[PDB]
Amino acid sequence: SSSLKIASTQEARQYFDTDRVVVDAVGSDFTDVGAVIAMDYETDVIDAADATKFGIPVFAVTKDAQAISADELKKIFHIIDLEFDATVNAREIETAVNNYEDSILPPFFKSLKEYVSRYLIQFDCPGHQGGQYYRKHPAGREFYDFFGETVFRADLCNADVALGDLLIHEGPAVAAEKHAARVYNADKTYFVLGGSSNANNTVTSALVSNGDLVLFDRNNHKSVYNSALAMAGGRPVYLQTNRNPYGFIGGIYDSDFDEKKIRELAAKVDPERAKWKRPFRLAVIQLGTYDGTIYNAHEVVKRIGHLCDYIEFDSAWVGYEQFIPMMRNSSPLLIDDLGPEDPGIIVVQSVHKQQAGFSQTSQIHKKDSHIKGQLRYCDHKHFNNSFNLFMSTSPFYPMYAALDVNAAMQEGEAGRKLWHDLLITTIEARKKLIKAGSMFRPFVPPVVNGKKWEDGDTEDMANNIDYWRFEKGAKWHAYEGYGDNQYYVDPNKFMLTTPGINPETGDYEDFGVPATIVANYLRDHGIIPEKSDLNSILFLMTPAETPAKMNNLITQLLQLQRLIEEDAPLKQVLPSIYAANEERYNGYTIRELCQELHDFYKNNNTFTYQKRLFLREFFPEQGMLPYEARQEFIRNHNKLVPLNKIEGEIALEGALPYPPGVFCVAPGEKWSETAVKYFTILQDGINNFPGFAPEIQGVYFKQEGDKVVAYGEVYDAEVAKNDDRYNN
Amino acid sequence: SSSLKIASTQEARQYFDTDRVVVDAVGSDFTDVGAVIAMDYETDVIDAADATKFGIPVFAVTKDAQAISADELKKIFHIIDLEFDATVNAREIETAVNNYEDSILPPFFKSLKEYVSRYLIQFDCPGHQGGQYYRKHPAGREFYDFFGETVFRADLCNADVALGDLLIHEGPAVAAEKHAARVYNADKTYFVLGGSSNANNTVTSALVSNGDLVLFDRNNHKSVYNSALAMAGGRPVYLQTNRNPYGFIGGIYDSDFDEKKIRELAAKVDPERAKWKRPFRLAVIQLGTYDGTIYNAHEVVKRIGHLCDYIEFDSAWVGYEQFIPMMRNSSPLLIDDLGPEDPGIIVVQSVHKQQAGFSQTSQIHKKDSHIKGQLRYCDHKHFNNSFNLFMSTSPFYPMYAALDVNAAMQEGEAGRKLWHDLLITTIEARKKLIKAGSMFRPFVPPVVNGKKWEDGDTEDMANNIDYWRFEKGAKWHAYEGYGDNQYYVDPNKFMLTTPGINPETGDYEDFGVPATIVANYLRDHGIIPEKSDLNSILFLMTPAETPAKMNNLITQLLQLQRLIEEDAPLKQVLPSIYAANEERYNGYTIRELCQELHDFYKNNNTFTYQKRLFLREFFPEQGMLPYEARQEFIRNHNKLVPLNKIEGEIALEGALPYPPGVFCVAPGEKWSETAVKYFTILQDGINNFPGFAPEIQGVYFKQEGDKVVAYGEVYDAEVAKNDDRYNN
Ligand SMILES: Nc1nc2c(ncn2[C@@H]2O[C@H](COP(=O)(O)OP(=O)(O)OP(=O)(O)O)[C@@H](O)[C@H]2O)c(=O)[nH]1
Ligand SMILES: Nc1nc2c(ncn2[C@@H]2O[C@H](COP(=O)(O)OP(=O)(O)OP(=O)(O)O)[C@@H](O)[C@H]2O)c(=O)[nH]1
Repeated sequence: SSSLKIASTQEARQYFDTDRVVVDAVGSDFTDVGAVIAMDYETDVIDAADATKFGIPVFAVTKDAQAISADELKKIFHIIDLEFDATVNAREIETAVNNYEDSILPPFFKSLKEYVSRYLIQFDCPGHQGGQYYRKHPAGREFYDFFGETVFRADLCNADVALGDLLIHEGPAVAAEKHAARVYNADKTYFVLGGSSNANNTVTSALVSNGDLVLFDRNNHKSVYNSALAMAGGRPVYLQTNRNPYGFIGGIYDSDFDEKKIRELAAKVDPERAKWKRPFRLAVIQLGTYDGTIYNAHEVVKRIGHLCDYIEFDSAWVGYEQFIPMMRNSSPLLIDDLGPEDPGIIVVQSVHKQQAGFSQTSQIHKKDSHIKGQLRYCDHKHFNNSFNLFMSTSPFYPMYAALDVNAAMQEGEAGRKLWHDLLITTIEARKKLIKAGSMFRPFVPPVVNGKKWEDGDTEDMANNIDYWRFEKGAKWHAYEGYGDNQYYVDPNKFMLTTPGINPETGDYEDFGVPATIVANYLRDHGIIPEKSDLNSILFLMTPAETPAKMNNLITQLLQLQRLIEEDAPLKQVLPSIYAANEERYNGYTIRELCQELHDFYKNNNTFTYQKRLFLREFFPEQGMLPYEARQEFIRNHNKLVPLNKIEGEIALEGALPYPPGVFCVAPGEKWSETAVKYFTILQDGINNFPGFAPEIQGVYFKQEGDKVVAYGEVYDAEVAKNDDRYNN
Repeated sequence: SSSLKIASTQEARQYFDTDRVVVDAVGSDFTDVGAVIAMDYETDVIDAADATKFGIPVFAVTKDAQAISADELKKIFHIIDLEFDATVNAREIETAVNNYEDSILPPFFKSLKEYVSRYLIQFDCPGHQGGQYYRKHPAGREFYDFFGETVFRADLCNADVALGDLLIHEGPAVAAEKHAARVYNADKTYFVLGGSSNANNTVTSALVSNGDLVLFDRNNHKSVYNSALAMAGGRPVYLQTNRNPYGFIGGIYDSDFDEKKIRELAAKVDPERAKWKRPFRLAVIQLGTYDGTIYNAHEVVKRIGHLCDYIEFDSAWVGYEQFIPMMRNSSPLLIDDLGPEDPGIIVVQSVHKQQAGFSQTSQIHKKDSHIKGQLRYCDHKHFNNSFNLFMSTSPFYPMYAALDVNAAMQEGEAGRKLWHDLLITTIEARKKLIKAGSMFRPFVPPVVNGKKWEDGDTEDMANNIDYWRFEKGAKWHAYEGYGDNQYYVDPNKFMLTTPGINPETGDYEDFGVPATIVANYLRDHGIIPEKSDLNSILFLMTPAETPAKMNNLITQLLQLQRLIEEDAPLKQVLPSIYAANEERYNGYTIRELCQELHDFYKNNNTFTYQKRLFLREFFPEQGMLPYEARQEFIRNHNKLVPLNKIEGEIALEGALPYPPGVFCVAPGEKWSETAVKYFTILQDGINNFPGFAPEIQGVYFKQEGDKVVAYGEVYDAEVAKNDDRYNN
């Protein structure tokens, strides 16, 4: 039933009785402890349990209670005096352990744990019924034994009515969501089991009507392009975004947050902007970019908020900013001053990315009670209708429990401490790399308050925003369109730069170490990074990291550093990519490959085109709306055209290149020269360098000769007129 | 207490306060500097301190820190901003100087420096007690004043417990050895104060049992013949070595590194080779020969390693190859792929020879953790037992400190730069001699990559192995048994050839300048060479050389060159050898002596016999094992026989001639015809040419008539049977 242990110190052992559960000593993390029982003088053990801020009941056995220190009494929960030693002490300690476990276990997981504890004969869905189908076949038996009995036993459905209703929100299911809603300072919370992709489908399909204007962030994820525009029929008013010589996904231009530019831009419909106090139904802004650019949510609401009915913050790459005091301005759920003239705030966040949750788990935080009595408001009936279009009728319970448990894990002083201790570890790890003069320098300011970054106090830096800010016009970040106190460096994204770029002069250096070499090296040495662009590599930071894990990373980056400065053979450095492509990289050394791979991108001015794709001057021309483009795609009014003949052709699918991992030509838009240039460079790179090829979606490769040519689905007006189905 | 100075530039002088220590200007080597304090714009002074890679803290006083260059910030350690000028700046600078001195001073020397700083009344060992006995007598007072107070004050013992234990390895003593062990990439490091001779006694007496097979390199030093065979009782399986027409100590034959030849050769014991996977307990190979032949340690382990439990690399003539990137393949401590089927690696190196250390200082690097759980492994208890047989109970502390300091001096980018800068100096000095068409040509390849040696870029040549390699079958080196990528030219051995030999045709030229004339000339002009063979002279290169010292050498070799090509009197050229042997060299001129001394060796075919002594076809016959031979020597079962009657007689002592400086007839072996020929030539040379006589050990000279005849201790079977002590 219960698994919580009692941690007691040696002298305190023979003073209590709950030898019902495993008692242990103190030198523990206190994560499996129910109640700590020490002596009044064993101050350091009482201080250690208290320091974790978990809230574990501390029992102090004393000789003189009237003599105990006042500061220690705040840490002690109950006093076991010696001025009776009985079975009543055994009750208090057991009741403390029970009241504690009732506290740390969230609403839905607590019920799932109890339900599974019963011996219930399942004749309902899922058909495997407690995994008993799997253990009847050898392939399934291997599947059962790999995962364990529990994941199959916890896989239940609506017919197990004791657990509530996960669709029309009833029972322990809604209790879990109402708990998360308190933890995140929101009106209502919706648990989505189809990732932020389907949560993005929920938000927009609930608010956007065919023809409504959407204030679109050009950095928006494919799901926001597909749902808000292609599916729903919304019409975008794109806001240009920043990009530096590293191709980093920066925020929206400061000059774009101007009402006069926005209304001018909104000439998609002349009257919907001309007088309408609020020309936009929805405004989707990506709060946290992949490359570490987190906005000032307070300043965004203040500047574009009175023009939008609703504002959606795709916060899938963040979420932790609510629990880190330093980053409060970045949290849209902590905005106090909301009244009826303000917009409704929706916050979509992928719990699995940088929070605690299984893959595909996400949630929506609705904060719009301040606009409750107006026509623009979207009530629970309206929102849940959309939720149910995307939510399955048979959701996976263990995934629902993960979201429930995450909300508990972020709650109070125990969750905030975990993010705080991580900052200490991350700040100390960056200092290690800076002080050790590594060629892989962390993307942070070089000088803060007249002193060097690494010369600041780690504790201050964990709670001082000056150390993590993108100062207007500062050379290091090189983003040309940032204002004062508008963007911040996301501290949880261990972003390292690699040689080859000089943000100072805004151009390439003679020698460069492409990030893909670093990526493949670490992958061969067991370390799996998140991604690597052309001159940067990323590692995601959550409380799962320990100083040991970071040191094991910093070590392997110092090994590769010396193998490069001394010029080692490619068979030695990268043996996986060699023992696959031998006759192509024969006799090569790392520097030989490094100079080769660097010059290709250098001679092609790859970062100049990477920047232009997100600049209004170079946005493709809209030859059709995204909705109209998808309809033509459904109707098969298309042709596969190669890239050399594609410029000017209307793209029916979004061209997605990595980097930046965002649409460069949205469906309906016609292929710009800039789009064709950038795609041709990466196409040639796939051919020229097998093994260090960038990921690319929206385009289709066809092997033609010795090279692999790129194609794309484009509109065919000939098939449109020669189709009697939708009128000749 | 502290002796480190602060180097500051003029403009920066009135901005700080540590007028506690001597402040100086920048135009310094930075070897006595604690902290460099310049201005942000004084880029060339900031760049100069950084270039030495010592790691000195650079303080940059600035007007605008936000404006400083990014590339310069990597060099600057701390920023002293002007946007307070106080006593806090004086703290940071003092703490930097202290943290720096704590860094560059190694573990044992740091403690010795502190201990000596105290006023301690010594009543223990050594009896001179701080040299106070010496200053009580006139002879000792002259000794005290010649060396100084410190060398006597630092001479302490075990009773000064604060310094640790140098025998059972405790305190700062083991800290020093654990530091060296990290610097040399080894498991454990043993500091030997009895030279590599006693370190060679340590290694073999710890591993070799009476009767064990030792894979013996015929080039091995006398200490390896004496300890492994004569003392321990190991039985050799000799590997033939290469010798060219210059009598240069080359490496082992390529064809000898064959398992089928080795097992066939190992028929010392038929079953110990027949099936034994590992027939050898120890294998001693001389990694770096005196004449500049350094092996490929990686290829040696790959070819004979699975046949030996352990392999010892007598690296006394090298060691610097670990710190010179170009020579990585020559370092047995940098081998990565070691598992349980590989042998244990021991590396003995004389720190005094070509590293930084006093005479008699050496160390052993043990790298055998990869074979830890097997019967063949020799743990710290076993090894330290041997260490203590040879290590004294009263070691000299200053010598221990020298080894400690050497490890610090080879550590990081500061030590590697010193060896790198030396290569530049040595490459440039060789080019001077080649381009100036000297008769003393440096032993290097004449043509590398289609261009002449001297026509290559000095920087490339310092990090390109092609310029320093013995190509298979190339005429210049004339070694007949080398394979591909097996041997390299040791760049730190300034080896010059003298006229008289033609490696092309493999024979003598008409005219020759014997190396001993060059040796005695330079010695009279103050320049002390290392050695001189018959047609070659050597100078040892360590970071102690400056381009000035080399130019002073090249000059004196150009002076002797013209005195030879114009034929100058012998009283003019060599006045030291003349004013001792006047009536013998009366009226002689250098060319008269040169032709005479050359023809003697030419008509005797001296290089043909020098080659044969290290060829298996001409190895002496083993008439007794080395151990048995020494026992007979102890028992006085011997007779002094002259060389004319010695052929066939069992040598009880090793015949050591210079050249090559290696045993030609090991104890137990019977005098070969080749041995008698070569020794007779050198014997006649002592008589014929007084003043240019080669050094010779293992043989005893007796003045008989007008000539000095050579004798040798040989076995007397008559004394053996007429001795009732060890049975009649
Ligand atoms: N998903 C979700 N459902 C909730 C939550 N809180 C309450 N509910 C469900 O919402 C129902 C109430 O919704 P409605 O009947 O529309 O009442 P309402 O909350 O006033 O609706 P609004 O007009 O949007 O304020 C409850 O009966 C619950 O089943 C929450 O945090 N999350
Ligand atoms: N000379 C020397 N002694 C060392 C070094 N490192 C540790 N020691 C000494 O070796 C002792 C430990 O040796 P053992 O007790 O045999 O433990 P061990 O190191 O596991 O021995 P192995 O079985 O050889 O691994 C330490 O207590 C030190 O005194 C080193 O680098 N050099």
